[PDB]
Amino acid sequence: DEAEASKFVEEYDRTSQVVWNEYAEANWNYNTNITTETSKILLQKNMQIANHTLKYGTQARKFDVNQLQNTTIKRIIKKVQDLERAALPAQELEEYNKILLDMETTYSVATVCHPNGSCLQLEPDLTNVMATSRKYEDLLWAWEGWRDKAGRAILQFYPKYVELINQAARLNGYVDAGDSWRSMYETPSLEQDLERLFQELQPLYLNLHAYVRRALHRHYGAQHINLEGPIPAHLLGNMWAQTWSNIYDLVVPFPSAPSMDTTEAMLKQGWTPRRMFKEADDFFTSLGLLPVPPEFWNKSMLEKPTDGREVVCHASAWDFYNGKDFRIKQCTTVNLEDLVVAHHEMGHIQYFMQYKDLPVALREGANPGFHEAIGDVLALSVSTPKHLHSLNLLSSDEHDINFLMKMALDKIAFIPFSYLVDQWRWRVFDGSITKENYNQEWWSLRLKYQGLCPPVPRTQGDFDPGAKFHIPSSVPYIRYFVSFIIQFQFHEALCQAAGHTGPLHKCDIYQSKEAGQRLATAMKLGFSRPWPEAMQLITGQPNMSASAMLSYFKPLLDWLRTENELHGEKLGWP
Ligand SMILES: C[C@H](N[C@@H](CCc1ccccc1)C(=O)O)C(=O)N1CCC[C@H]1C(=O)O
Ligand SMILES: [Cl-]
Ligand SMILES: [Cl-]
Ligand SMILES: [Zn+2]
Repeated sequence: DEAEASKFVEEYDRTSQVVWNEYAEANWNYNTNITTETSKILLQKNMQIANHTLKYGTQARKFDVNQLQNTTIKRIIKKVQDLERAALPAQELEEYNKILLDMETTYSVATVCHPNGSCLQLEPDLTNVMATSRKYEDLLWAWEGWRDKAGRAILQFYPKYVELINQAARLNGYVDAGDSWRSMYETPSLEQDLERLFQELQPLYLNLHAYVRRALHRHYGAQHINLEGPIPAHLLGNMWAQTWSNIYDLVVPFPSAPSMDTTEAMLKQGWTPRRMFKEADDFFTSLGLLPVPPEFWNKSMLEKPTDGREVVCHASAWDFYNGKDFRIKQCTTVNLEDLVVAHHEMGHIQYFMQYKDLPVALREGANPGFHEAIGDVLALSVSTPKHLHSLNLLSSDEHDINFLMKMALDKIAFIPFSYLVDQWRWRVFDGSITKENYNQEWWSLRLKYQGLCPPVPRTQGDFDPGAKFHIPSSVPYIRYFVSFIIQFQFHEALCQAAGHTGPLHKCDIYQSKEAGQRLATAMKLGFSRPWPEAMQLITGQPNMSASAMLSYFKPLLDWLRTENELHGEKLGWP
């Protein structure tokens, strides 16, 4: 029957390309122009792609994968047997698709208004307030307001969403949706592996947390900061306190060594969103990697539209499954934070182009984390003082500690948050957390892992998780935790291949062909082989390891311990 198998995969591939390309079209139109019309069309297309999935998935299940000889065919067919949402009865499928659409629309058009009439959208208004305001009450207004308008509005849809996504998972052979999502890593030991990694980063996070807590105590006052407790969630310069880069000014280790206004420098010399992506595109090509197609610059939405249409601003990279059309949709703002995001997204695009010739079923990253790490790796080099100086955006061991601190505020602060999100969802999916306890358990984890507390007590009806994009958008989050760990492993390996010597944090792989080759060879595998092989190709070993990230920040860890020790900090919280 081996003959029927290769034939099946061939038909699945050519037909999937057509249907998936049409779907991406409708999805893009909705995402870049939210209207009743584009919404209705997208929902119609959902039913069409579902019909295709059910047709080929039903056939795939007729094959006994065990008796299949060719490992590539065996792998593709096993994957096609998973119908995902298409496994749901037609009635539940349309209800599920509408719920997803409603949650996405609700989140993307939510606004927080003042008594007068001035209403602010998340991007860039509220994001700017959280990043620049140093007034406790103004930060509270934005923090609470976003949750009141976005979070609370998602609550009416979540319980049903959970019921339906779990039903689909069970109909595909999994115990629940969390089980289904975790399966993407093909790693039985996943939960234990990630827990060990999280634990290895505790010394660093706890020391950074204590140091930043002391700084906030200095700025906002003893009456608002408990030196032995959690930090109010609205003072970290970010709506979700997932990255603390924006309060660098309040915590700079050596204020005597001033650093240029990077964001002001970009604006000062006319940097634009297009320039930002052009620079990222240049970094990739410098490594010998692929440049984005001409079509990319013509079809991407790199700026928030001003023609009246409403859009999903949250940045994302798109593969239209025809090996030629790739696009990015981002409401880009001119600043260093979004420059890094630009590289992040361009990393996804590079992966798309690298595996474009593989069967559609295998056009995915070695694991989701790999897809998320590519752009971040290059951004690590872009963020170095020397590289920023080469871009004319910047002009001592102290400058070194300041830099590591800036890097830690983003990378280290994000570790517990990235770990937390799916620890919460997996327990919602497995029934451990009911709708009565959604919010309470979210905050229990926010405290346990991040050491944060809500500035305003939560009340019945609040659903703070809904105020975070990936929740109503139903996008898994553990990939970001994996990404932050492995991106440093990649940085370390690529730097070693590039001939770098000395402190790892001083490495800049710009123009390194050796580094480019390692990334390309790995990306070309797509999802054709277990991820340890792609890991081996890049790093020379097959496991995930926190050693690289710890090595990168070693100088900061030493500095933080000394600093916290002399101030008598009590690490942690009750
Ligand atoms: C800006 C970026 N966007 C997402 C998009 C996710 C997504 C998947 C499927 C459909 C729409 C959006 C991405 O990974 O590119 C993002 O959300 N990131 C990057 C790092 C951490 C995470 C965050 O900001 O929470
Ligand atoms: Cl929150
Ligand atoms: Cl994931
Ligand atoms: Zn990403």
